[PDB]
Amino acid sequence: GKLQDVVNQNAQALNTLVKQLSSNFGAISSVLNDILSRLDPPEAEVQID
Amino acid sequence: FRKSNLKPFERDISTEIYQAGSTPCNGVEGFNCYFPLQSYGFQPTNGVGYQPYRVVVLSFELLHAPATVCGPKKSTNLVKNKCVNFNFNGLTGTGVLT
Amino acid sequence: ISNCVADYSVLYNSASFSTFKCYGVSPTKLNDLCFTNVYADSFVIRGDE
Amino acid sequence: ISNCVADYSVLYNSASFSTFKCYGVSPTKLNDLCFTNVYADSFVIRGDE
Amino acid sequence: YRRPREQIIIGSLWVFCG
Amino acid sequence: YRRPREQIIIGSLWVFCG
Ligand SMILES: *[C@@H]1O[C@H](CO)[C@@H](O[C@@H]2O[C@H](CO)[C@@H](O)[C@H](O)[C@H]2NC(C)=O)[C@H](O)[C@H]1NC(C)=O
Repeated sequence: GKLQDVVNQNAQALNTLVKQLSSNFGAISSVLNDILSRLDPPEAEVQID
Repeated sequence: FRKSNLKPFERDISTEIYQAGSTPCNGVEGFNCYFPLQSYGFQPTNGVGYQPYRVVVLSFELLHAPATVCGPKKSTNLVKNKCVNFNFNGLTGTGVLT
Repeated sequence: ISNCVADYSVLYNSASFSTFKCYGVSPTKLNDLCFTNVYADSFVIRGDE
Repeated sequence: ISNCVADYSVLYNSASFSTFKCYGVSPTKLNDLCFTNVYADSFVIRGDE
Repeated sequence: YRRPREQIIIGSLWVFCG
Repeated sequence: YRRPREQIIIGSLWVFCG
């Protein structure tokens, strides 16, 4: 378990980091391509920021 | 006249008399009982602020269903095993299609 | 509106509309974008409103 | 009228006033509203006036 | 009503409820 | 008299002058 817990913790950290890519964070969508393909640059700057 | 603000995208048809005052209206207008609907006044000599404007509101939504409404963009041939920019019903992105 | 090819570009350059304001989408960029449904609400509104 | 507590609900519900017209304010919404100064002008006006 | 973001990708969360 | 909007927020700009 001492060896397996390190692997489990690292996998959990990586999984959380990956899951964080699907959060709006206040923008209109979590996908950057959708923001780029829906809004003009001046409006898309806020969502990208 | 209404009891509370509308929720977004809500429609109300009921013409019940608003009971603004403490006196019950009992379904008939009178003291503190006003008709919920009001008539507009539009004349050819009315000012621009009172001129009637014919307005339309367009709304779009995607429900991970078939893309029924699309644009006049013309589709092209299919390319495999090459790093290309795909666009499947708006699924904009890049990658290798195999 | 469903199951039909749309064309918002002609509506854009028709120049017969006093106000053309879009929120969450770019007037010149939804021409090549797809949606499942489109809702059109119509009514008559006073000038100051 | 100042530096006191008013009560417009009883005046609205008194049902003894022939005309109760409010301009720029809702008669049933100023109960929870506060004003710095209140001016009361009283006189006699003909029925047709 | 207010619909979940999972069921709507591009549209607004609020839907017709009148 | 008439007062600027910077001094009165809710009430009418016109004030008593009689
Ligand atoms: C669908 O029909 C039902 C049945 O009439 C409606 O339910 C009524 O709704 C009103 C106001 O919301 C209530 O006063 C009634 O008590 C409800 N029941 C009945 C049996 O009338 C419902 O509102 C309708 N929904 C839509 C969207 O039209």
